[PDB]
Formats: sequence, structure tokens, C-alpha cells
Amino acid sequence: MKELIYIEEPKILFAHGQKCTDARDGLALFGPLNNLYGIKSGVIGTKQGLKIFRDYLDHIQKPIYNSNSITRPMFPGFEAVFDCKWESTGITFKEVTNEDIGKFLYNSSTHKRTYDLVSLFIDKIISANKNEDENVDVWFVIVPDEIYKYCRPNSVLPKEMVQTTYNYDAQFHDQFKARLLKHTIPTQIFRESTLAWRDFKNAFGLPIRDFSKIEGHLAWTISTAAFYKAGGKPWKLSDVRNGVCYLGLVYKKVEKSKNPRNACCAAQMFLDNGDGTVFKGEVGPWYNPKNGQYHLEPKEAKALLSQSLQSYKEQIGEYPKEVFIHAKTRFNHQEWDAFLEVTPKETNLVGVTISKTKPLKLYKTEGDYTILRGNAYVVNERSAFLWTVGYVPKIQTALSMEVPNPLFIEINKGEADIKQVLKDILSLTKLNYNACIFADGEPVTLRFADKIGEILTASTDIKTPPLAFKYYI
Amino acid sequence: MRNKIFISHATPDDNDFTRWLALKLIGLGYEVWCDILFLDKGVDFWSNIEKVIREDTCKFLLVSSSYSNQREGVLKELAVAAKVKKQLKDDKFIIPLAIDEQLSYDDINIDIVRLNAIDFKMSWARGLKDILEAFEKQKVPKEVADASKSNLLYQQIFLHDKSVIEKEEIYDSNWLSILSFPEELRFHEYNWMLPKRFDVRELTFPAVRYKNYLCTFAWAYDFTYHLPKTETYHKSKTIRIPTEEILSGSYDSNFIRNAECKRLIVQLLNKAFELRMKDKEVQEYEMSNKTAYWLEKGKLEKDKFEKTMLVGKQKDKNWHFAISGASKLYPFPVLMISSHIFFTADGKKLIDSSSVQHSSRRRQGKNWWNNTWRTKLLAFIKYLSDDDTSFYLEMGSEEKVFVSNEPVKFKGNVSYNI
RNA sequence: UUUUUUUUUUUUUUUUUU
DNA sequence: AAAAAAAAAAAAAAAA
Repeated sequence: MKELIYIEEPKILFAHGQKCTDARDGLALFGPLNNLYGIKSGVIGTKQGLKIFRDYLDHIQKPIYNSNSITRPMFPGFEAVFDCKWESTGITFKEVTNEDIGKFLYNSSTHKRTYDLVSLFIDKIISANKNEDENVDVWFVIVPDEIYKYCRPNSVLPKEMVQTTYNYDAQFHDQFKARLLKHTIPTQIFRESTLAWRDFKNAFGLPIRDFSKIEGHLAWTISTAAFYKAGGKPWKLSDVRNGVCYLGLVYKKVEKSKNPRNACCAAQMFLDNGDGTVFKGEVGPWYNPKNGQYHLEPKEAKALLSQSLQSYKEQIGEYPKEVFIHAKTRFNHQEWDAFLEVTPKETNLVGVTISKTKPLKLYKTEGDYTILRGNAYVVNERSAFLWTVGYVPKIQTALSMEVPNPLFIEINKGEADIKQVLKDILSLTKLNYNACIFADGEPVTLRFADKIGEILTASTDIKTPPLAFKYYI
Repeated sequence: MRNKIFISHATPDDNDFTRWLALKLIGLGYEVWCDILFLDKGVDFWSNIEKVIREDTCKFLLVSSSYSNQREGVLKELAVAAKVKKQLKDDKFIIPLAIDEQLSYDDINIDIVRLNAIDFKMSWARGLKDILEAFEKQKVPKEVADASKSNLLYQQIFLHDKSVIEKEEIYDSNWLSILSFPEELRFHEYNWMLPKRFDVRELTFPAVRYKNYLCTFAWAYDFTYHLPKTETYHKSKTIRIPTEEILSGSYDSNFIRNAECKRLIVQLLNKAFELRMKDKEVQEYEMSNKTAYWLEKGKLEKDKFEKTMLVGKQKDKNWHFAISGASKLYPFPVLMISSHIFFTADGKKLIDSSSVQHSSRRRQGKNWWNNTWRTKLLAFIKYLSDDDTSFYLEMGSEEKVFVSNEPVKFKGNVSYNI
């Protein structure tokens, strides 16, 4: 019989200085932190596809009700929660004809098909940005489903459907968000099925993407993402101590260049003078030769840590007192030695390795519910387990579906207090602006770093990418 | 009838909180009067407020803050409310609300110091919960109105019913404790007696080829059947190590390092586990990285060991519970076990389509909850048992590794309830 | 790609040993 | 060409 500690649930700050562990409840009662007067949404897609977007925006104007409100809070309407005008009136529409899609879509080569489809949308979006008077905060790309079916790797166009550049990714979404980076245009790619799904029909008659029970949560996740992409701050962390920078390093392969080249990208959060949080990516992608190195050479590690420390000093005035570098990979001494010259004497540099690989599964004795979320097993002063995914009473159910697995948090380098390290990762898991859920199973630095890397390893000609998450998620 | 909730407050300064509170109370079906949103334009405001407090005010809510203590209008409305409190004979008429942390309880206006206040300083949601509970207890009339929006809002505010409670709880893991190890890890230098082009994996007891030494916990002449050249081996050529020192990590030298000596123990333990599963006659499904062992149909009675079924029937697809294990020595000496489901169309032949197996596994696991996995896991492990407390791994003719069939139990100080 | 989660089918690198 | 301990890429399903 071994000890199993519990960490207090992290709270996130809302309007009026009010705090709440949940995000849906926090917005439903107090609203967002900042006020956006309105969202001018530009829509690019078919005439048929604009109807579904108009219908769904009109839908989310009214309150939305799900079957079981205790697990998922009901959606009270966009203006009710965000105090922001998001009307179907004033949507700048760009015409993407079905014939134009069919000209490119019906191609045997996946790569050229993806490139042509993405070019079709991006050219119109750029022309609208440059050559029109209307101002668009966020550009919703309503995309069909056959394109989704046949514009991603390992998709085989049927031979009966065949009618008729490789330096880019074969995936539509990644390449799309990659090529728009030099223009800094916030976008939101929507499938037509993810929108008003009920008209999508299968053989048996039931809807394929049945969201009837989960209408409220779908509206919650769409509204929060749209509000974030328009420049709104839905919530903010309250438990973060002053003088701490975090950083999250994730290594992504690059196929276009010979050898995977192991691009490394980082997501950074620290605090600002005051109380505001500064959650921006810190990506200068530092490419790493060798097939499976996943480890940074001293020059590139020096560049990464320097750029991270300057992005802190130029925003606060002084150096961080303690950096807590999170990573999915285990550091060897080569990067740490290179890091230590860059860090001055005052700074305390800490490296943390987080993993899902460890097969530990805590089943409780009786009752068809899983372990409480927040439980942690501290193996020793340097390593620990944390059940970030599990049962939490407020949402009335487990965040997982089957029995989950904890996060193997190991302080690979530096000293750090293990309890304090586990006190921050649990707080990290609450800043997911791409989704309005109770909490995420992985710390947001390693997640948004993963996204910002999956976007920047799709384009060959990207130079000095933007550091805002608006352009990435 | 008096069915209004007057909210006196600082109207230029305390405007935002008062607006939010009034809106929330209206959304709950509570009729509310307040100057900022209910006072009519172009009217004698004092006469209207007089009428509201004297005649229609069911309950009086005084928003107390640093500004609200000593400015004239708030005091005037409070005095009128006190007169109405005397007239109605209702000691609970005035319910002051404190939203200012800086507002010390010593310097509050005496007329409301005597009264009890509802705490809004730390959170505006616990205060709302307290107000609602007091109003339900004190029986303030509410017109139900929406009856769905209002009820679900009441659920959303009362968020409070579900929190962590302090209570010790027992949890069962999937870590099968390794109870004992053989005394010595032996490196027999068979050298030329061991064929260089031979498969050490085919040896009965588990043995790893390291340099020219054979890594095994077994006896020197225990491999004579597969190696006839080793019959003339000399036992003085062994470099046996005190296994406990390897587990501690104390032993380290040029011959073997600590990292590379414990890595050889894990492979030995895994191979012994595999050989035991071969001994137990359980069929195996080859996975991508590990291998998992699933139990046939008809091998055990009713396909249900103890009181837990391990193989069931689903459409034309028989589902089988299977486990895969791996030894790890970093945290503890343990044998981690992971659960899996594999499907057979006839009960003897596995389905060759990986996609079909994945889909069927998802279909069967959509509804397998905590005790729907734990009970099967403990049933399978108990079925692998040789005695009442553990089962042994055949690693030597005289050396055995006893792994318990009772997983390491965990204990948390906090819990919850249905 | 509204999501999140749990799986699985791949494939790799490093360490040392031959 | 083995092993164990550490790695990312990708499709599939179910519920959030």
C-alpha cells in the first residue's frame, strides 16, 4: 500500500476578477476578460456552403441545449456569454465555385491536388485582404467533405472518379495554415459536416457525426475558438507565480527536406508586468540533422534559449528567475551544458520530461468510475506520476473514456520541487483556447508547441513565422 | 403583494456588480428592482423608490462597500428599509452584501454590523449560492417563468454540490509485485562450447549472450540438452554477482555497468514470462511492439474463471480478454500488465484484418468501465496463479522468480461519491 | 480540420555486446 | 542482429 497525494484544482481568472475551476461555467456566469465590440467574419466557400454557416451562426445566437447539462453546461448564446456581437449580417463572402473545386479535386496525384485546392482558397483570401475595403477579423473557410476525404495523405481517389509542389505537405489544413503565415490572417477551417450535420445522411439513416446530445459543447468549442481568433482573451491563469517562464519543446519530422531534419518548435508562457498572461509561441525553428536525434546541437540550443530569454526581458525588463522547460523527450547533457552559458547566474534552469508511455493504470476497488483527477504518485524527489485525465465531480464523469494513464513527469535536469512542478503542469492543462473543455490531458505548452510545429513543418519557404497562436490553432 | 428584491448600492461605482447580480436574480425568476435598470426615466425617483420599498419590496439587499457605508442616498434607503422592517415584523428584511475585501468588519455601518452579511468578498458565486439558499429558506416568492433555463441555471450555480471530499480510498493497479529473485546472476564463459551462430532464445531457461559469457540466473550445466559441449564446463569460471547489489546499484566496474546489468535482468525476466506463458498453454496475438496472450474457447470451464467471464459472444465475433506484460526495475521491481481485447470468428482462429480487430475492440470497449476492466484483469492474473499468493517464473532448474498475483495497492486521502 | 480521449498499425534512433 | 529504454507519424473509433 503506497501513498497517493492530491493537488488542489487550478483556477482560471475571468471578468470582474472572479475565479472558477471550469471554463464553460466561468464564461457562462462572468464572461470573458476583454471586450470585443464585434467579430467581422469573412466566409470563403460555395454558395451552398455559406447557407450552412449562416444557419449555424443563427443557431448559436439562440441558447443551445444538450441532453445532460451537468456534464456539459448548456450554451447560453454567443452574445450572452462573450458580450460580443457575432451576427450573420456583415459576413464578407468569397465565391469558390464547385466547378473550380472539381477541376483540381479530380486529380490522381495527392500532392498536386492538395496544393491546387489550398491555392484556390488562399489566393482569394489574400486578394480580399489586400484589395478590399472591408475589414475581416477572422476568415472562416467552410470546406466540403469530399475534399477532406481526398486531400489528406493515404487517401486513394477511386479509379472511377479519376479525371486527370511536392515541397509541401499533402495535408490540406497544415499546408493552408502554413502558406498564410506571411500574411498574418486569422483563419478557422470548418468542415461542412462539423457545421449543421443533420443533412449528412448514411445508409442506416442515422446522422454520421451525431452531435444532437453534444450540441451545447459543440457551440462552446466553436464560440471560444472564434472569440480567441478574433483577438479576445476568454480566460487567464491565476496561480502562476511571478518570474517563471515555461517553454515547451516538441520535435517534429520534416519529410520535404532530405532526412527528417527534426525541426524543433517551442511554446512559451510567462507573466507580464501586472497580472496579464503572455502565452505566445517561441519558434525560430532550429533544424536538427540525423534521422532520430531529437536532440539540439549547442549552437541551436543556444539560439533557442537566447531567443526565449530576450522575449522575456524585452517584455518585463529583467531575466526570469526560474525557467521550467517541458519536453516530451529526455535531454542529454549536451543541450544542458550549452544552455547553462546562456542562462546567467541568477536564473535557475529546470528541465522536465513528460510522457504518456508508462503503463500504470489505477483501478478503484468498487464502482464503475475511475480515479479522481488530481491524484499523483510521487515516486521520489525527482520523479512522479500525475493523473491529469480522470474523474472530476463537477463534470460528473471521467475526462477519459476507458481507464486513462497518468503523465510521467520526471525532472530530468535542474533541481525543482516535484510538488511545485506538478502544481504548474496541472495549471498548464487549463489554457487550451482551441477547445472549451474542463481540462486537457497534456500541458498546453507541449500541445500548442505540437500544433505550431505541425504547421511550420509543412511549408518550405517560411521565414520568421508569427508568434501568435491566432494564426496556428 | 410584495415580491420584489430591492438592491440598494453605489449606483455610479458599484454599478457593475449590482447589474450582474440583478441579471442573475432575474434569470432565476426572482423579481428585482434596481435604479440602474428598472428605474423609469423622467419620474420623481425618490417617490418611486419610496413606494417600492414601502409596498412592493419583499426583501432588501444592501450592497455594502467602501463607498456604500457613508454616502447619503444609500443611508436614506437603508433607513427606509429599517422602518419597513419594523412595520412588517421581519428580522430578516435587510440582508447586507459585502463585496469589498478592504471593508473591515470593524468600520462597517453599525445598522448593518448588527445584521449578518453574505460573503461576496472572495467569490461572487459562493455569495450567490448563499443568497439563493437564504432566499429558499426564508421563502421569498419566485415566479418560475422559464422553468428550464431557471432550473438549469440553479444547477449551474448550486458547481458547488460536487467537490473533492477528504476520505481515504484504496486503488488497485496493474503492477504485479516481484516477490523474490534468485541469489546470483551467473555469467558462464562457455566460449567455444557455445556455438557463435546459435539462437540463445531457444534455450529452455532464459539466457542472454554477453561478450563470451552467458547471462542467466540458471545453473551452469542447466543447458546441456541444447549445448552438449558445455557438459565439461568448470564452475570456477563463473563471475556470479550478488543480485541484491545489482538492484541497489552498488556493484559497478569495468566488466559490467549498473545500467547494462539491470537491462540484462529485464530481458531475462521478460523472456521467463514469455516461456511461462508458453508453459500455461495460452494463445498469443502478435501485436506491433509487444505480444499479448489470449485464452482459448473451451480451455477453461464456461469461459469464466472465478466469477468473471473472460471470453464472450458478440455478433459472429467472439471477443477474448488478453494481457501483455513487461518487467521494469526503475521505480520498483514490478511486472506491468496491460489489458487488450482480441476477436476470433471461430473461437480458435484470430481475425487477420487489423482494421476489423480495431473496430471490434472499440465496439466492445465503448461500455467497459473501471470495474469492467479491473475484474477481468484480476481474474486473468488469478488464472495464471500457481498458489494462493503468487506464481513463479521458471528461470532456473533450482532458481525461480515468484511474482505475486496481487497488484500493488495504492491509497489516496481524498475521494468522491455517486 | 469544433473537439478531446482511449486505442492500434507502423517506423526509428541512441546505448552498449557480439 | 539481437535486446531494452526512448522517439514521432498515422488512421480508427467514441465520446466530449
